[PDB]
Order: sequence, then structure tokens, then C-alpha cells
Amino acid sequence: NFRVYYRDSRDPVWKGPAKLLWKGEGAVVIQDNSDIKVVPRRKAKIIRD
Amino acid sequence: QNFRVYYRDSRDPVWKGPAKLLWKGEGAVVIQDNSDIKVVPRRKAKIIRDYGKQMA
Amino acid sequence: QNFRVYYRDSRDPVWKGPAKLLWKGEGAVVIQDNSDIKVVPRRKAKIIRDYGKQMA
Amino acid sequence: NFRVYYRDSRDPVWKGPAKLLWKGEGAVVIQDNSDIKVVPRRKAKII
Amino acid sequence: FLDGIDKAQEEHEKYHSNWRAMASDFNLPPVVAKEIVASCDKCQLKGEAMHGQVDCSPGIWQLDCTHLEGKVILVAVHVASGYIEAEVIPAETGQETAYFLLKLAGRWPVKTVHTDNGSNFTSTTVKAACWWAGIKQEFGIPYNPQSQGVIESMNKELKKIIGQVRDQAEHLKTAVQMAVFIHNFKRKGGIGGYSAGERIVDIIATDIQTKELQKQITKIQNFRVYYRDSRDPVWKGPAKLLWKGEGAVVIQDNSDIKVVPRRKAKIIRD
Amino acid sequence: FLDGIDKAQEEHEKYHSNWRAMASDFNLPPVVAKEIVASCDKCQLKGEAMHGQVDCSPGIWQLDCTHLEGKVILVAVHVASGYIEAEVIPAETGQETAYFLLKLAGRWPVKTVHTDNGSNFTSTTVKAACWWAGIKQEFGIPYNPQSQGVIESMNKELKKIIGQVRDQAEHLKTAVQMAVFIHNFKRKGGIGGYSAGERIVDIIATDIQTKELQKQITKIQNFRVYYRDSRDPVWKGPAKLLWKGEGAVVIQDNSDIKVVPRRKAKIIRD
Amino acid sequence: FLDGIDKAQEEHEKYHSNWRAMASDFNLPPVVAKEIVASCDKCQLKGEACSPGIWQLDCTHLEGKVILVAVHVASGYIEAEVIPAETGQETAYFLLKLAGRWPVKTVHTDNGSNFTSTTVKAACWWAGIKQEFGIPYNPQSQGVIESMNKELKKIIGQVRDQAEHLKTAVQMAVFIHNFKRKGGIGGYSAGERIVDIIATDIQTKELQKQITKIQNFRVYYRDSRDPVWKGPAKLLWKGEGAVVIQDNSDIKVVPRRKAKIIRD
Amino acid sequence: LDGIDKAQEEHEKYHSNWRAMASDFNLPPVVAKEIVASCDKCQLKGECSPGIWQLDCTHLEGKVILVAVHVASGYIEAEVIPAETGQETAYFLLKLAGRWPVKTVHTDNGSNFTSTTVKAACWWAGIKQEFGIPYNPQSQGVIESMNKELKKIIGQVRDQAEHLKTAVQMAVFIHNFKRKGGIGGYSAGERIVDIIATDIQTKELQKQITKIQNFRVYYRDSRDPVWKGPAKLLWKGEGAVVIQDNSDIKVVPRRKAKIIRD
DNA sequence: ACTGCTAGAGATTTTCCCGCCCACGCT
DNA sequence: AGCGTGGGCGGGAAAATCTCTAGCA
DNA sequence: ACTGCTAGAGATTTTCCCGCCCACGCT
DNA sequence: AGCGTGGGCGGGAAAATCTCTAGCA
Ligand SMILES: C[C@@H]1CCO[C@H]2Cn3cc(C(=O)NCc4ccc(F)cc4F)c(=O)c(O)c3C(=O)N12
Ligand SMILES: C[C@@H]1CCO[C@H]2Cn3cc(C(=O)NCc4ccc(F)cc4F)c(=O)c(O)c3C(=O)N12
Ligand SMILES: [Mg+2]
Ligand SMILES: [Mg+2]
Ligand SMILES: [Mg+2]
Ligand SMILES: [Mg+2]
Repeated sequence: NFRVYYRDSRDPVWKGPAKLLWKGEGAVVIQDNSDIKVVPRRKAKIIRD
Repeated sequence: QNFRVYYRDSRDPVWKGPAKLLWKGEGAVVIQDNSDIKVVPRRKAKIIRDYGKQMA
Repeated sequence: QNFRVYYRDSRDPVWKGPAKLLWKGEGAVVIQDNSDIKVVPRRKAKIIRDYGKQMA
Repeated sequence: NFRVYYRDSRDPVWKGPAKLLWKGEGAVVIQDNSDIKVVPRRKAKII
Repeated sequence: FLDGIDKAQEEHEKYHSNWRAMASDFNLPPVVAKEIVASCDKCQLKGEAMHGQVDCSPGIWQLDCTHLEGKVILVAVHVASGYIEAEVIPAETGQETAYFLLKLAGRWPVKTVHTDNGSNFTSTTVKAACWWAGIKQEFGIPYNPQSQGVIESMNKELKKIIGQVRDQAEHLKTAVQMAVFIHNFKRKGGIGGYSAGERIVDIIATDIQTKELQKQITKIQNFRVYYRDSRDPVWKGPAKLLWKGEGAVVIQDNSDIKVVPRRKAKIIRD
Repeated sequence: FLDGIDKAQEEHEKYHSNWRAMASDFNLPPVVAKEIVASCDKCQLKGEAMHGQVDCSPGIWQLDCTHLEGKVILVAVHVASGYIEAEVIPAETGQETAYFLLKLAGRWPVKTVHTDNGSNFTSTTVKAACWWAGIKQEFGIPYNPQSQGVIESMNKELKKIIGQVRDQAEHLKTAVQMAVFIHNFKRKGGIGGYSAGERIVDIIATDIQTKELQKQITKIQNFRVYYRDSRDPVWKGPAKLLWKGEGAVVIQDNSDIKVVPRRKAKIIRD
Repeated sequence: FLDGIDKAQEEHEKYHSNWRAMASDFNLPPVVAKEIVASCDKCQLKGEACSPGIWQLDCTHLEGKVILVAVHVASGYIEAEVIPAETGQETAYFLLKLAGRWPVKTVHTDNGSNFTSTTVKAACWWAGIKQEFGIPYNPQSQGVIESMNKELKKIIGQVRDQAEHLKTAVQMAVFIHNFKRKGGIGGYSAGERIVDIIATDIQTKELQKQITKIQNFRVYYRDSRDPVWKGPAKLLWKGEGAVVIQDNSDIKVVPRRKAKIIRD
Repeated sequence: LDGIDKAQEEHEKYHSNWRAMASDFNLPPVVAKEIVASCDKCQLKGECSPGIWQLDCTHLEGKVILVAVHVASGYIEAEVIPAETGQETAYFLLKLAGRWPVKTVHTDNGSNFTSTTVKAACWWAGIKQEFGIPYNPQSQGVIESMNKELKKIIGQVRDQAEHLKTAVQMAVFIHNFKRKGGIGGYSAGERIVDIIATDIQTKELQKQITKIQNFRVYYRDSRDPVWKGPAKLLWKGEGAVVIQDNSDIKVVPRRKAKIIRD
């Protein structure tokens, strides 16, 4: 039960937060409001809470 | 039962080995460097038999 | 006249220290990390005093 | 006396050989035939 | 909470302060400073510092289209070995790429493809062809060229070799064939000094010669292992022994590829 | 000359093989393999892998124009501290850069400038102004943004902070001033937890303390070292003693900063 | 070292030298010097209301062109700015400039039309600046501000032939007053004294910053030849084998095993 | 490592070659190759070379299909060619040389395969070429019947594709995999990799022994300083090197041995 | 549910060799 | 006191690894 | 004659502390 | 035999450093 924020692809601005659905070792799938998206760990960051 | 496996671990940019294989299925391979039981998944495996074994 | 010098060496972008200054000129600086007597060019030097020196 | 080859920067090809004139720890000045140019050590090579 | 904590709140409101600045100026423990950096959603950092892992199983095969001299070049690479083929395409359309993949599967034990989301690799024709050949189709993270980085580096390499040997032949595909031959046989080094031709021979030959060997072994060998693990006195089992150790054996109980010491295990003949 | 060596020569003529290729296929020592890699002048490689050294002396100051939202922003940074000053320019013209430089020199002990070869930093007005203020000019490698990159990293930091505080102020340069203020005073950390504003105080204060202490201590202290070097019993001197060691003093005889042991040295009172 | 305490105490009794002199001379920790200068009777001066951010502000309209001149009065540093139009936004912009480069704590100005707009109020609220209007912190340097402005006008009278444009000559002139006007007790140009005062301000405020967390803390202590746990004393200097504390009024050293540190 | 003497009786009685005595007695391969070299009766000629490839033509539906055969494994592929000229064959033969190590090309001397372009490409490659000569005449009918079987596969799978060459690729895939049998019911890949890997093994042992035959061993025996030699080194061991002076297999201690450098 | 990576250049360590010479073993 | 070997050492070649970087658009 | 560098995120190592409890001193 | 104290131990917080990366047009 953590928030996540992310750097969108080919962009410098960041968005979020989103809810985790399935964490992976390189990339995570998440739901922002209706956006089931996968995003690499180097292009995003989870909140510890 | 006498082959050699090159491998690497997660979050590391270098390959390692050669370990000896101990058992194989398809998904998971167990290998042995000096005394370890490395349960390496198939996505990180490198299974060969080098042809410089003629001295070994 | 003990001082604090942060510095690095060639081919390494990691700064090290803090050495004690032993002598200074205009191009060459003599410093001392623990027992080495290092001679550092002026364009590699960092010469400071901590405000937290007041504990030491 | 050392041959030098070099990649001119903002370019992908390579040129050379040529003559060193004065070596520096990051970049070296070079005569090609009459071209006195200094070049980084990450875009060249000394034989 | 402290009044300095609320002033740090105002300071992060006005200036988006560092955690170390607030921990200095108000004598704060670092955890509340980390929370206040985490508080303002405009204070969002630059992500993590660790690269992912490109899967190295022999049944996978990477492809990519690249561009040179206005022409589209299809390159394919075995991920485990770097055996490379490359060709000119007539046009960047999915049917010709499906023909390319059928040549690939007809010449090589290909199970899985792993490409980007380009226009050529998203037709219905490649879907029909990979269903015809039984290929595991898989695509990457939609705009990350890192998961394809092996074949992108090999796109760099063959174009570097084309830069060496474009002069010997007239047209593009001739020097392309010369270059891909030079890399697949003459370029030596890497894993065992070999070129990738000998390496992919090693890979698939040891794959077959090991999997039929263990398939012949496991129908002969069958031993069932009970075990009493640590922190408990129950003798759990039976388990399938993968390999007998010297002080600790390796088994699988129901799903877990686990190690039990021989004093904590018990191998039954059947 | 073995026959396979000239055959390796024709092999590299046809294929430009690896050194390890000719070492394997013809049982060659690696020296002639490296020779034949060095033979073909079309076989020229990717060069050398080590990063150069950007100078760290307190009198130097980086400057560059950058571009954001159609506007040109002139940024200058002190190298040893990371103290930053930046403004919106009217137009990219060297007279306005000279005005910015004269503000810099009038507010800070600036000895040497260090920019790229941009159009604004090449006008004769800048050279007249820096000769008026007595500034040493210096420009970098004509297409290398690396030696001038410590400032570009700060440009990245600056535009990142502009992204944080562009919503607070209405006008652009107002938020820019707020941003450069936030970076110069609020952002703490780095070397010893400091923001750059106290670091540039620290560097210049130690500079205008240490060499004056040194100047007032060298007029008093004057000792001349006649030293016998190693592999030499002759007592060479006199040398200026820089500092007395415990087992090895440091001296300068003619131009050489030598660490000579005290048994190998001889410190005359005058 | 630990016996230099009383021979610093007699120095502050007879001569009443402040904590910097007894700190640097007796090679002491600074906190015992601050406690000795605090323990004096008549050595307790006034508070802050010292300030290094003593900034006088004065507008002038030379050649019908606006020059705003600010002075770091605490060590005699001056700078200025050429301003196109008389409005509050220009003053807010320049005051944010001064606050961005130097830690502007205090500004002394008048209540004129140029310096009294609400954008200036929003700017100094965003910076957190104490502001004065016509009041000198001390009325000594009030004539020195005027004579310094006239001295800068004389410098302009020199170097208007050194430049073509107004503001170019202005920048040349403020450079010249930043360096080419020597003097004082050690021939310093102009900025060496101001970086001295800023460095000393940073050092004393970081020592205040060091001690303001220690005053929460307590140390219950016993001694050698005694398991009794007296206190809770006040910690001066956390030591390696001997710690400096004060129980009631005596500056003592105590073995570290005889200590017990309340962390709040 | 005591199998060195009982390998000799095995190759004397039954004359099994170096692979059998290498794998059974668990030896280094060089001593097995030298014991089968000591066979005064049994020997094998080379040009054997398993890089044998056959070329064949057809013109099906007015479209040229050029068929190559790996003769050593029975592997076959084929490609669609638009026009009958030498440049197409140069492209195809450079394709085969790029993927597989071709060294032996058997073909006819037809007009469609005898331009100078393929001769220039072959000089660039270095391939021994054959023109009408079978290396051994057994598989000559096997190639013909295999091409007829591939035409039968085309007759199967022309309803599996619309275009010609698409069905051609489907068919060569099917003959690469779906046609099985033999001693293991194997695919074509599972035999062609066993064909090519032992070639790499044999040439790697050949190039391994190329350098050693320059070198000599001057050695003395135990309990005596009699410095004999120069023997031939076979296996440089960890404590006991393996040599032979005239005909005796000798394990000799390394201190008792001495190596001439060239 | 996904995932940076790979060939080349000094640089550095390490490891045989050789010769040799100083240290020892025999007439 | 001649003569006949031995052992490590250092000088050096060379061999394995570290590491590090351009570059893939 | 010149020269990549710098702020942040885990990751890992290191180090006070504390409480405590088991080991050891007092009536 | 109760009673009163100490010493390392581990659990854990947390603090320093190391490693590594986006990104600057
Ligand atoms: C018009 C002048 C004339 C000379 O050439 C151009 C081109 N240029 C290019 C970059 C650039 O690519 N920055 C990103 C970057 C990438 C890698 C790295 F190591 C360092 C880096 F800063 C600049 O920053 C920049 O100022 C210029 C410039 O000013 N000019
Ligand atoms: C039209 C499809 C649709 C999807 O997005 C584009 C854009 N793209 C960009 C690169 C690229 O940036 N290569 C240089 C590179 C840089 C960094 C790194 F780690 C690896 C690298 F290869 C490609 O290679 C590539 O194939 C594509 C592509 O195909 N497409
Ligand atoms: Mg792509
Ligand atoms: Mg690509
Ligand atoms: Mg620029
Ligand atoms: Mg730039």
C-alpha cells in the first residue's frame, strides 16, 4: 500500500501518485486513476509509505 | 555432470563463473562455484562446455 | 597553523581528505593525510576550515 | 616520436596519422601536415 | 511538534529545502526531515540507481529495424550468444519481417522474440506468422531502448564494421553480407575467445546434450527424501532429490528448490 | 616470417580480424598480433578511456549562456564552491556579457574566466573589458562540453529548481532570482553540509588568511638546507626549507619539492 | 588545558576580554569561553536588535537616471544598481538580488514613494527580512553613508572617461571602490574585511546552532570515589575519557563511565 | 590416469579410434590421437572434411529455387531467386558462408553457376569447390529424392501460404523440424549441430598440437641425472607431464623434466 | 505482467623463466 | 683450493583481470 | 598550449545505546 | 539464601560512506 511517482517516457516532468499493482525487479505496473501502466524503476520511484 | 556454467547475479554488471552444474530442469538451474548452491533462474543462466577442457 | 585540505588525485573524480596543510606556495601545496607527504598542484586543491572544527 | 590518430569531435569517423607536438594529461596538440590542433584523449589514440 | 518544526514546514513551503538543511537549522532527527522532503509533492526526486536485467535464455531472439543510407536494415541477434544476421528490407512492412522471422525460425531453434513497439513489428501478419510457427511474442517497455540494448549495441558494432568494409564492395547489401560474415566468424574474443558461431554451437549443443542426459537420468533415478528441518522436530516429506551433496543435499519438497543438510534429511530408496 | 603470418596479413586485409583471432589461428605471440592490428590504417579503433581534470583553483569562474522558453540565460559559477549567479540577458551580445562579467568582478575576486567558443564570448568588447579588469581569459576544446560541463550540471540543477518555483512567481526572471537564491543559500549538503554561500566565504577567507600567514612567517623563518642525496655522499645546497618533518623534511632546492630525510639533510641557521 | 579555566576566569575578571580572546589564546573549547563570558556581571551587553546585515539603502537620480545604492554598513561594503523606472518592482528585484547573494537580515531605508510598495513587502516576507525606516541602528555611520555616496560620485567623475555607457562606468566604479580604495589597519582593499565579518558571523551563529541542541540535554553524573548519581548536570563538551560539565556553577571534568546522558 | 597402457591393447585388438579410447579410459585426447596414429593398419583420409555442401537448381512455377545441401548432416535449405545470374549466386553463397562454415561446394558447370562473380567471392572466402564430382557417390540419389520430398512438402503447404517464397520458408522450416527419424527420431538441427561441433573439436585439437610439435622436452629420470630427450610433449600435467621419447608412454615428474621453448 | 549492454585500451596485478650468481656440494 | 651444482631473485615478458568509456537516434 | 562533473537513493557498513539479563558483588 | 551490581550482547537506530545514475542541447 504505497504511492508511486514516475518520470514519463521521453519527458523531464514527473507525475503521480499511483497505486501499485505488481512490482517487478525492473519495472512496476500501477494504476494512477484509470491508467494501468508499467514503468521502469530508473524512470519512477515508490514512496516508502 | 562435468560441464561449466557462466552466470551473473542481479544488480551487478559483470558475468561470473565457471561454476559446475548440479541439477537442471528448465526454469531453475542449480550450480556450484566452490561450495555454494546458486539457485539461478534460467533468465540469468549461461550453460556451455568450453573446448579448453582438454587440459582439465 | 593546522588547516583542512580536501583534494583528489588524477584519473579519479572522487575527492578525498581532509588532509592537514603543511606548506603552501602559489602552484604547489604540501599536505598530509595520515603519514604521506603529498604534493598537489594548485588547480587540484581545496583549502578550508570547518566551522565544526570548534569541537576538535 | 609517436604516430597519432584522432576522432575529430562532433564526428563519428576517425583521422590520422599525425605528429605529436606537446602532450597534456587530457589533450594533446598535434601537427597533421600543417594543421596544429589540440585534441582530447577520449577522441584520439597514440601509437 | 516544535516551533522549529513548523518553521521548517514554512521553509519547505517557501523554498523546498533539503532534509539536511532542516535537520541542521532546527536540530531535527533525519526521519522527520525525510518525511518533510517526502511531504511536498512538488519535491519529487530523480528515481533509483540500478539497471534491470535482460533475460538470457537460449530460446529468445532479438530483432530491430535500424536505418542507414536511407535504407531500413533488419538485424536479429541470439541473446545468449550474439550470433547475428542482418539484411536490407524492401520496405518497412510487417509481412516482409514475418518472412524474415520465418527464415530465422526455419534455420534456428527460435522460441521467443523480444522487440520494441515499432510499426513494422505490430502488424497482424507477424501475429499470424508467429502463431503459425508457435513463437512466444513479447515486447518491451514502450519507450525504453534499454531492454533492447544488446541488439542496439550490435547495431552499433555492425555499422562500425560497415565503416571498415564499405569500400571493397559496390552496393550496400554486398558489404552488409561481408560485414555480418566478418563479425559472425572472424571476430574473436569475448566469453571463451570464440566467435559467436562457435558460442551458439556450444549453447544449443550443450542444451540438448544436457537436457536429454538429465531426462535419461531422472527416469532411472528416483529417491524420495523425508526431512526434519531446523526449529521443528517433524519429519516432512517426501521430496524429489535434485542432487546429493556432501554435507547438505538439494531437494524440492513441493515447489521450493531448497537445501537440507543430510543430518536433517532422510533419503528413501522409493 | 611464417607463412601463416603473411596469411594473417591477407586475412586482416580481407576481414580486419582481432589480435586474438590471429593469435589463435596461427599460434602467434600477442606482440605481432597487436602489430598487425596496428598495421591496417582502416583498422583504427575507438580510442582511450580516462576522464580529464577540470581545474580547481579559487580564481577561476565558469560562464555560459543557456536557453529556456526562448530566452537566453547567462549563468556563472565559481568552480571550487558552486556559488551561482545567473540572469536573463536582453540579447546574446558580448557587450552585455562584458557588463555581467564586470558585475561579477566588482562583486567577487575573479581572476580567470573559462567558457566555450560561443559567439557572445568571442567579441572584442569582452576582450577589452577583461583587459580593463585584468582578467585572464581561457577557452576550451572547440567541441568538448566536458571541460565546461561542471557549469552545465549546475544549469541542470538550476532548471530543475526553476521547475519547482516557477509556480510561485508570476514573471520569469522573478522566479529565476528566487531559484538562484534558493540554491545559493537554502540547498545544504555537498562537502560538509554547507550551502555554497558559506563555502565561497570559506574558500576566499582561507585564501586571504593562509598566504598572509605564510608571508608573515617566511619573512621571519629562513633556514638553508645543505642535503646529501641518496646514491650520493655530496652535500648539495642550499635549499629553502618548506616544513620540518619528523623523519623527513620537505625542501625546495632549485625547483623541486623534495621530501628529503633529516639524516640526509643539514639545516643551517642562515 | 583543563587547568587553563581559572586562568581564563581571572582574565575575564580583571580585563573582561570576550569569549573569542580567551577561546583562541588559552586554546580552549569555545563553549567554556561562552559560559565564562556569560558568567560575568558587567560583561553582559545587549542582544542583537552583532548584526552583519547592516544594510543602508539610498536612491539617487544622477543625470536623470536612477541609481539605487546599498551599503553593507557593518563592514563598509557598498554596491549599486542602474534602474530604468521609479517603481516598487525594481526595488523588490534589487532587494531580492542582495538577499540572494548576501544574507540580508536588516535594511534601513526611508519612507519615500520609491521604497514603499507592497511588492517589496511581499518580497521581504518571502525572504524574512527585518526592515527599518529612517532609524539608524547606531547614528555614527549616517554621515559615512553620505560621504561614501559622494566618494562614489567622485569615482564616477574619474572614470566616466573610462566607459561610454552610464551603467558600464557604474560597474567599473563599484569595482574600483571594491578594490582600489585601500587603507584601514592592514591595507585591505574592500572585501577582505567584509568576508572576515561574514565568516565570523557564520562561525558564531553555527556555534549558537551547536549549543541550542545541548541545552535540552541532561547528564546525570557521579564521580571517582563515589557511585552517587548527582545532577542532572549540564554538558559542555562531550569528551573521550573526561567530559566537561557544570552541576551548579563549577566547571568540572568527570569520567565518561560516571555519566548518564538524557537525550532530550 | 593409468589407462595409457590398456588403450594400446584396445587399438591393437579392436582398433577403435581416438574417440572411444578417449572417452572410455578418460584420457586427454592427444594420447588417443597418437595411439591411433601408431596404428600401422588403420588411418583416415581427409578431403574427412565435414563441410560438404551440394548445390542444385530448379525453376518451379517460372521462379528460380536454388537449393543447398549440408551433405554431412543431410541438412538442406533453399532460396527464391528472381533472375538467373551469377550475382544472385554470389549473394546466396556469401549468405551460406556467413551463417555456416562452408568449405566444400559441389555443383555442376552450368551457365547459371559459372560466372566470375562467384569466383571473386570464393577467392574472398577461400572455399574448395567441386564441379560434378561427388565426394562419395552414395548421397547423390539422396539429394535428388530429398528435393522431390521437398516438392511434396511444397504440395502440402502451398495452402498454408499465399505467396511462393512464404510457403518455401514454411516448407524449409518443416523439413528442418517436422521430418524426423533416424537413431533418435531427431530434427535436422539436432544432427547438424552434432555434425558441426565435432569439427570444431577436431580442428581445435589440431591447432592445439600445432604449437607443441615445435617444442622439445629434455628430461632426466628418477634416481639418476641421465638427461635424456628431446622427447615429444603430449600432455603437460600438473605434477606429472606426459611425453614420449621413441615409443614409450612416459609420465615424468616436472622437476625431472625440462622444456625447450621453441 | 517487467528489466542496459557489449567490444577495446591502458592499467594493474600476477605469474613463469632464465640466467645467474651467489650460495653451496664434491675431487 | 679448486671444481660442480642449487635456489631464489629480479627483470622481464606476458597473461589474466579492472575498469571504464563511446555509443546505440 | 589542455583536461566531466555534480546532487540524490538505496545499500551497506559501522557504531552508540539500552536494557537486560546473565554474570557476578553485598547483608 | 537471598539481595545488589556489572558486562557484553544483541537489537536496533541511526549515521557515515559507497556506489551508481540522470542529465546538462
Ligand atoms: C553555440 C556553442 C558553440 C560550441 O558548440 C555548441 C554546442 N553546445 C552543446 C552543449 C551540450 O551538448 N550540453 C550537454 C552535455 C552533454 C555531454 C557532456 F559531457 C556535457 C554536456 F554539457 C552545450 O551545453 C553547449 O553550451 C553548446 C554551445 O554552447 N555551443
Ligand atoms: C519508431 C520506434 C518506436 C519507439 O520509439 C522510437 C524511438 N527509438 C530510439 C532509439 C535510440 O534511442 N537508440 C540509441 C540508444 C540510446 C540509449 C540506449 F540505452 C540504447 C540505445 F539504443 C532506438 O534505438 C530505436 O530503435 C527507436 C525506435 O525504434 N522507435
Ligand atoms: Mg528500435
Ligand atoms: Mg534501434
Ligand atoms: Mg554554451
Ligand atoms: Mg550548455
